[PDB]
Amino acid sequence: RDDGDEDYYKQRLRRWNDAEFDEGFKVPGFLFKKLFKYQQTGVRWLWELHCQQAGGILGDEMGLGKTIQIIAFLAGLSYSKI
Amino acid sequence: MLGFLSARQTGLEDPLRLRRAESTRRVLGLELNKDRDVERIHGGGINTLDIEPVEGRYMLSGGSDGVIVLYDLENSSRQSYYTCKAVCSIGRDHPDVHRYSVETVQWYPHDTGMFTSSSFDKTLKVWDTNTLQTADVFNFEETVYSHHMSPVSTKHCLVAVGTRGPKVQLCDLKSGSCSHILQGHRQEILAVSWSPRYDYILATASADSRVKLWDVRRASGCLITLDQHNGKKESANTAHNGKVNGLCFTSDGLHLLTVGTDNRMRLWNSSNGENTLVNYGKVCNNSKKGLKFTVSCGCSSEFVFVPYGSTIAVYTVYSGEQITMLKGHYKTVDCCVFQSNFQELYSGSRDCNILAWVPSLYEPVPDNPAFEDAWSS
Repeated sequence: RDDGDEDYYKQRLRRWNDAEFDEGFKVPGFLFKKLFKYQQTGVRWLWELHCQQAGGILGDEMGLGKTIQIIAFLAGLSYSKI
Repeated sequence: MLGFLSARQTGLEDPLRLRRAESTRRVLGLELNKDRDVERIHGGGINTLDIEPVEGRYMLSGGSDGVIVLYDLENSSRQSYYTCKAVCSIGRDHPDVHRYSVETVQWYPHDTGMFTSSSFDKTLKVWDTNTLQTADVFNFEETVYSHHMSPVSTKHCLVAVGTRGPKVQLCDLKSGSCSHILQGHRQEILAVSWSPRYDYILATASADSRVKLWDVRRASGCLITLDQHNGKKESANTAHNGKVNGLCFTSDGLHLLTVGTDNRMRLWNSSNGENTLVNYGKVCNNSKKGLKFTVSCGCSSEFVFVPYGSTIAVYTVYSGEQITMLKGHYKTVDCCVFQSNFQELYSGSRDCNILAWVPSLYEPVPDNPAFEDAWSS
């Protein structure tokens, strides 16, 4: 189930309970080791789109893994607290 | 004068002090062609001028008849009062000539082997200086009023062109591009000018009385729409009160200068966009086309030379005081350029002659037969 239920979300939380770039941006190291080389490029490319404040199309044909590169950039952005 | 020299060799004053002081003294002493003359090949009025970024030796010019003439601005002769000859001219006989009036021309920064001219024939042409032929031709739907190239950016070769259409066009010399386009304006864009401090920052002035600070990398609209009265902040925030037809960044890029047809001139902070409330008095401006002006560099206090009817006005950039009026022309002047090294001024007007404004107060010592009163006794 999704975290729409506050009680459920808290329950999940309880259950639950570093490369740097030019402009200054760090990723969780315990996650960066879990991807492959090309996924690292996409994360850097995505943050390169963050500096210019422009969008992008990630056209990696299926099977390469689209969610992870979005999540890794998303998780890294939350970790760095830019 | 002598005190400045003595204070330099002694070391009391840093060597820049004499240079800035003597530079600003030359600007104040500006006067007509005491030792110069510009060769006349423009049949019509001259619309634009540009001095090469490096070595400041050759100057382009664009007439109302479409011919573009490249000039030479140093005395290769021993005698004085030399004539500024033209090394080359792209005239009617040229197969790739601007058919109609050429509005603004510009040397490519970082080298003198290429220059771009944009005309009212809806085209921006890339030229080869050595062979005097074109390399890239950029056609446009509407007429072209101005175009600027970034003088400091080294990561790109974008040329920004403002057309009669309500939307900015960004052409890249690298590749063709010609498709990147900035939206947010409503009427004819009369002036575009990049920021000498920030590579990707662009200022666009259009007939909707709005000047917008853009970032080319930015994919979401404009950054600052400059307003006059600094209210709390678009379809509002008018930059001026009429038609903004001028744009000139200061030497360091920290402030912006704009001229409109409201007979008013304003100085604007480059970062936040608040106007600095320098009043400048009344600056006559009835031009319906792009009005080109320049600002002095490397002096004690920066100056701005703006066309003023048939004269050129000199103001202190920050103090906003009227220094002097250079009454030399007979028709309205539309472009003025500043020779940074020698503190000289070149003025293009509609009487088909480029006038040179050179510093005075240096005269030959005799051992004037024409300088006498002939009153009867």
